[PDB]
Amino acid sequence: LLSGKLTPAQSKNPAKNELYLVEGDSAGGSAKQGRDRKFQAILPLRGKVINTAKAKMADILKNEEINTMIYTIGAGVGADFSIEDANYDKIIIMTDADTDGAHIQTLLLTFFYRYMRPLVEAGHVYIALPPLYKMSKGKGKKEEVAYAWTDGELEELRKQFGKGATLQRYKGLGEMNADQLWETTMNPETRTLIRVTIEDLARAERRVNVLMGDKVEPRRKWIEDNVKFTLEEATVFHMSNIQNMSLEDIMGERFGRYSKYIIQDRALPDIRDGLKPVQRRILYSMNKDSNTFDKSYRKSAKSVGNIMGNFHPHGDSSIYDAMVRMSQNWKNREILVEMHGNNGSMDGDPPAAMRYTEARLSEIAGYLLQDIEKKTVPFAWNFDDTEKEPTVLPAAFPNLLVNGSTGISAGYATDIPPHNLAEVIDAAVYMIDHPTAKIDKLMEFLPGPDFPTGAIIQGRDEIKKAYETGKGRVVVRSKTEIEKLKGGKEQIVITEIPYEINKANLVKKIDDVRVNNKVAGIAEVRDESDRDGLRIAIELKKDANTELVLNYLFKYTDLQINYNFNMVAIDNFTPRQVGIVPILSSYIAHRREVILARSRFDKEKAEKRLHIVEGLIRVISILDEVIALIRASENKADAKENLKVSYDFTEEQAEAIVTLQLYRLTNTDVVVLQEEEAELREKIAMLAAIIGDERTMYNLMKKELREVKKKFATPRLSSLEDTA
Amino acid sequence: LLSGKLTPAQSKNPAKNELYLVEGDSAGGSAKQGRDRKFQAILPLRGKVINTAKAKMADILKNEEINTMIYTIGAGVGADFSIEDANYDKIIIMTDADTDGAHIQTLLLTFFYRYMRPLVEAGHVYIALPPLYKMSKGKGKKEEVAYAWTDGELEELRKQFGKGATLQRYKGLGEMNADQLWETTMNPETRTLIRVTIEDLARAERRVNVLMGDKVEPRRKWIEDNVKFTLEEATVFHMSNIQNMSLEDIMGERFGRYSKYIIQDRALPDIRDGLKPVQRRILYSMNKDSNTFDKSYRKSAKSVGNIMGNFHPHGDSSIYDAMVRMSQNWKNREILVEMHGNNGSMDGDPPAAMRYTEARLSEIAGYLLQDIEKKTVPFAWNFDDTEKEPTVLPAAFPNLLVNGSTGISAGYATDIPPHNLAEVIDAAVYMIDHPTAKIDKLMEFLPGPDFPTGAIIQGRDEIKKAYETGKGRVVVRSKTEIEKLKGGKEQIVITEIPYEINKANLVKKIDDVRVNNKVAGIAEVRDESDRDGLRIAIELKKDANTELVLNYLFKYTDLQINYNFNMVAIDNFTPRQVGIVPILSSYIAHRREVILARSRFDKEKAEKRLHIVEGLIRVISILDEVIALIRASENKADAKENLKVSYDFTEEQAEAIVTLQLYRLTNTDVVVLQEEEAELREKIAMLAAIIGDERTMYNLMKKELREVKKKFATPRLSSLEDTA
DNA sequence: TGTGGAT
DNA sequence: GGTTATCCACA
DNA sequence: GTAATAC
DNA sequence: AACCGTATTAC
Ligand SMILES: Nc1nc(-n2cc(C(=O)O)c(=O)c3cc(F)c(N4CC(O)C4)c(Cl)c32)c(F)cc1F
Ligand SMILES: Nc1nc(-n2cc(C(=O)O)c(=O)c3cc(F)c(N4CC(O)C4)c(Cl)c32)c(F)cc1F
Ligand SMILES: [Cl-]
Ligand SMILES: [Cl-]
Ligand SMILES: [Mg+2]
Ligand SMILES: [Mg+2]
Ligand SMILES: [Mg+2]
Ligand SMILES: [Mg+2]
Ligand SMILES: [Mg+2]
Ligand SMILES: [Mg+2]
Repeated sequence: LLSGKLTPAQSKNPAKNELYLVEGDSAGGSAKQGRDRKFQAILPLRGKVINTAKAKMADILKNEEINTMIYTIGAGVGADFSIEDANYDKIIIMTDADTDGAHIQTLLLTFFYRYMRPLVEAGHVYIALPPLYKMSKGKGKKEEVAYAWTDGELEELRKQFGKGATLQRYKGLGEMNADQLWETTMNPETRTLIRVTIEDLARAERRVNVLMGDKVEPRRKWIEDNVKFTLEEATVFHMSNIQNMSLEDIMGERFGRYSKYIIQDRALPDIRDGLKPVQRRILYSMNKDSNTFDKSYRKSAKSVGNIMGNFHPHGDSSIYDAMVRMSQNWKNREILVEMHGNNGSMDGDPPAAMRYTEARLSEIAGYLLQDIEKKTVPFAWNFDDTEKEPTVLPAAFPNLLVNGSTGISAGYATDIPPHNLAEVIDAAVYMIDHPTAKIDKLMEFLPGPDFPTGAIIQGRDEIKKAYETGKGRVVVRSKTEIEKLKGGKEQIVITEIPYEINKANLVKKIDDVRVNNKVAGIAEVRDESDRDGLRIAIELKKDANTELVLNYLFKYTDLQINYNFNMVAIDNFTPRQVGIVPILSSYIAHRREVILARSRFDKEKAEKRLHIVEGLIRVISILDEVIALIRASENKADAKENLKVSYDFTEEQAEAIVTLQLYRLTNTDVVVLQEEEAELREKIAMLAAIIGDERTMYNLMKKELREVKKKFATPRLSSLEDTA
Repeated sequence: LLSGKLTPAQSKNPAKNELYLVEGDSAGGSAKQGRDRKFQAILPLRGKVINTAKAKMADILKNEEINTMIYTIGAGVGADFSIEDANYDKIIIMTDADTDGAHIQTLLLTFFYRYMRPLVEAGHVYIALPPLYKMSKGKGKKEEVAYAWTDGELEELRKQFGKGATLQRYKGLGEMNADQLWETTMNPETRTLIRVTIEDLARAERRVNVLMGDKVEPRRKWIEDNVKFTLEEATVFHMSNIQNMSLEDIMGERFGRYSKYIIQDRALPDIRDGLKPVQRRILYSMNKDSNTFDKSYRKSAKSVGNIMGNFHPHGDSSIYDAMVRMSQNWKNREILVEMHGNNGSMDGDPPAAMRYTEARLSEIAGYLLQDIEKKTVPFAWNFDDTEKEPTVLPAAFPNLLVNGSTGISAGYATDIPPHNLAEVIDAAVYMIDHPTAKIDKLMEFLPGPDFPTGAIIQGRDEIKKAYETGKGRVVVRSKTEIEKLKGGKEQIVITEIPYEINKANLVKKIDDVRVNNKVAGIAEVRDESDRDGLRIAIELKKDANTELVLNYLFKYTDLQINYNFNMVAIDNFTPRQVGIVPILSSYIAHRREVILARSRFDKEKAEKRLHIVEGLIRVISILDEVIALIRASENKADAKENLKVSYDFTEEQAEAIVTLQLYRLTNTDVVVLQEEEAELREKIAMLAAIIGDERTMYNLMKKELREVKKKFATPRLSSLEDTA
């Protein structure tokens, strides 16, 4: 039931037959359609293959996908592996030419290396190579489709005696027709493979264990030593026919590519705006489409489709789940998306699918995007070079700390808990005035996290350690109170639970305590929560020891947990473990760049208008000459030329004069224009002084942070305690 | 496994407890969140409930949803039904306030009427009424939100505290938050219910059997007698508290609403453009978004999400599957969508989901939309009154016959097979010249269907009957050929199969014939089809009788089938069974309206431009005076007034003069404007003649249809034979 | 075991 | 529309 | 026992 | 991403 289904070849022939291991059932379908059914079999992989270096050998051998591979190859598994029983001469791995494709290659290669080594050794395991590019279009009798695998092969194809043709940049196998798949990647005559060889059993064994073994620290080290976070990779001169590569180099190049991508571009937040790329794209796309807080909700499926088609070439379930999370006020301290409909619950009940719900950006989310239209932040080409997207948002509140981040990458993970907006701003403002400020002083403004689920955080020293180093362990404990009853009876009443805990599962875990009588005293467990309030009632038997029961429950259920800070974020393209000081100084440095770039943008605009207004006032004095000149001129371009040469107007002034509508000649009021010149000069002065003076800039930064605080501040929800 | 999961009430209490039967798991989730958990239980319904009047009893008691309803109510079924054992005092049906909601009510009420009648009889079965409208005035005072169920309650709310207020039109329970659901529809204090009463067991029994029984003809008749296809329905008038209604009237109102909707707005094509609403929306939306044949493909999920958000308030799987079908050249003779990726196959393998594929309109589909921008076709408000959509497309080729339609409605179905485009145009052009043309003569141009799957159609007389009446039965038979082998030995080779037949299932069925040895002689069945062509090989045993085998197979497999024509389409809002004559004359009448409206649009545009050009020629002769005049004027309106009074320009001319940009005075070439005057006058004359003379209009209609034919004609694929 | 973006 | 897998780091 | 738009 | 239900008409 759980594995890809094998489409076998029509005829047995272990001399020639090929098993295609295909990334995904949909591309598996295309391969089924495009293949030569006589000798090529198709086994689709349902996403990420089990890591056979990490998992246990019972567990590996109860994995459906692995079993159906061992069945099909018909040769046992290593120890019992008879290459002379093998049903194929080639096992051909065919994935997307993308980073998750690279990962899948890695995982499969570790299975073959670890349990079918003769197969690898004999050079029977191959890879793929789909094209990255398709060029050209000239109708039916076509003369205008070729394919390319490198930028250099692409440059070659651009030279075609034609003009501009069409270029497709392939994102995956799922954009290719079965004809195209066969021609480019499955036909022995025309495909390009990589034969995987072992050049050195010792260097291979090392490289596979470091990349794919249980131990993080060597993999982290390998990544620090090998991955170039601030440089692109050069990428191979694509050789045709077959081309050998060592298991060593394939594993290193593939896992390097994947690692770098999921570190920088998936699971870890940017230190400045606090966003993962998917979250930033959600916000930018919704904002670009005017799906803001002040306008009506818009069908989720529409938002998600625009996000996917314009910015984020990944599954809609990934996009939609991230958008839903941004709407849930038990996950985010300051929700960034407002969602009508079933956006889930603290019981973890499934949110309605995107066909049902509708959404827009929250008001505070607009503050993440404030001044994105004023060239405040670096943009980059989207995935297919049709549109630009921000690499970071202006971020007028410090979202990294306010909403936190929880992610799992390669060689790194991150847990940054949420914080109270007012308190974070208070620390930031202090640090604007005192750049060398120390943790003890900062903690007067920012004493600890502020979970949206409230509860009690215990461990002042551990907060401090986390704020210093990025790592610490604190206790988070449910808010409880005792309530008397009839019968000489008490009940424990829970009104706030720990962050990230599922209420329904907690209730079940507590009820199992009672059922198994692990501790004595429990009469009944009732969830009495409703739409207005969380309320769990643990009703105790007559003369139960309520302290014994409550302490048992703190210890052995998630009624209390440990929260481990592991504060990692992307800073200068590279993952970095950070305390509060780097977090806040990065934010400040970011706001500095934003305010300066905004001020330049606005000043340029005001100067252009000023120069135009000066030109219009001058035009009055020479109106008859200007009209005559324009009438004499051959066209618009010529008229402007004559204005500059004859009368010393700038380009911008000349463009403005020649595009005036005739009816504007009714107005000869220079006084209103002079008033505007003066207003513009005042503004330019203020903007120039912000650019020319660090302290003027910093004082504007504080004024704006204080405004955000005043508008969005809410009371702290979690209480802080020192020890137990 | 297959049923909605019950969320029970906390405390048993048959006096007060309520079972909510909720349309869909997602709204079931919202109901779970919004309820009062003490007495309200939630049983979600997974879509359409089994029709307990139609289906067997084997099937009814094998149905998971029905069984879990019987279980939960706790009162046996039918014969053994004890109302004093019932676990709820109220069974409350809560659906979307939409047509499929109405259908679900209908199906449930038939179950309770037939197998829990005492429950209905005692007035314990109710229907929750969700609001249609929410009215709001944004952030502020308090947020300010009231609800409405009728247009009259809506009109009231417009006054109330409304003016600069936003109105949400609810499309489903899926757009409501759990607190909104409780306030409006689940709280006993504030909800409005309908108690379902039996006023008359005899009238009820009849009304349930006609609407829900397996006999179509009475239902068809009931629909003809009761449903008003060309009138709106009256508003309910919504009373407070509970309000009783007879099972008779409920069933009639609800099933009438459903019937009309799926007849007019779902399963049946419009006779003019040949489209179902979902298909027309796919085309209009993709065309509006510039997703045409000449431009880059676009991610399917983007198209689909725009279609859903702007036009088609239904599931993405419905939309995407319809788009995919429009792309499959074994379903459509002239594909309307071009789709890259896995768009399925003749084996029925699942198309890739919308996250993988990308799409655009085909070139010929552009001809369905030609001149949509020239006020050629009636538009109507979309589902939420934000955007207009066409009720029918201009349709520059007769798509109803060319691409056909297969559909299943209420009381009616449709099968219209595909046809060859050139042939259909030939018939249409003949009929333009010979309005009273008869079937025998039309069939010289249009001899029969042309399936995109080819094969052999047999039964000339039955084609003629179908072309006369809309109904007939023809044989469709696979194209076959014999091939010799070494061993002397023969094989039957199939290269074309019947329309709508799955190849893989046919192959399997033939192989079962071999295995069961129903006819002597079959050695092996092999599908040897590949990307370049269909080829199924039936290898016979030495000295098998080819003809005996082939005859067995035609008779007892789908290697040959009957195609039953049942040509139903919507004509003047009403379903109608139609032969070729009404189909073609409707088309012609449609193109007449289009060409006339286009000609009026273009003529009006030319006349406006002509008047402007006349004024611009006059301006040039008095340009100095005009510029001086404008300079003497106080403002735009004064300048125009001075132009009218001093020089007799019209309003339109004056507005055009005074909004000229100064650079436009570089071009005062009166001869070029005179040339333009002449060209415009010639065009107006041509356009006027089309409007003033039917034959001029019909000649243009034929010229255009012949151009389409010349561009898009392809040879016949199906062969026709006279005897079956 | 479970967190959250991915296949 | 629920259900069912995997990866990755870190308790 | 399957077709195609719906839940 | 496969797999699994139902309505509706008509063979
Ligand atoms: N849970 C619910 N599902 C459906 N529903 C919708 C489907 C779709 O939109 O494409 C679909 O393909 C589908 C397949 C099914 F097999 C199916 N049934 C299997 C049984 O468990 C349910 C159901 Cl019901 C299905 C619904 F429309 C509403 C629902 F709440
Ligand atoms: N067939 C394939 N599916 C996945 N895949 C994608 C999911 C998603 O996009 O949200 C998902 O939620 C999901 C759940 C699963 F339980 C699941 N497995 C159950 C086993 O049968 C497979 C798989 Cl694998 C899943 C894939 F990414 C690629 C696929 F080909
Ligand atoms: Cl101006
Ligand atoms: Cl003009
Ligand atoms: Mg991919
Ligand atoms: Mg998923
Ligand atoms: Mg604990
Ligand atoms: Mg609905
Ligand atoms: Mg479906
Ligand atoms: Mg037959």
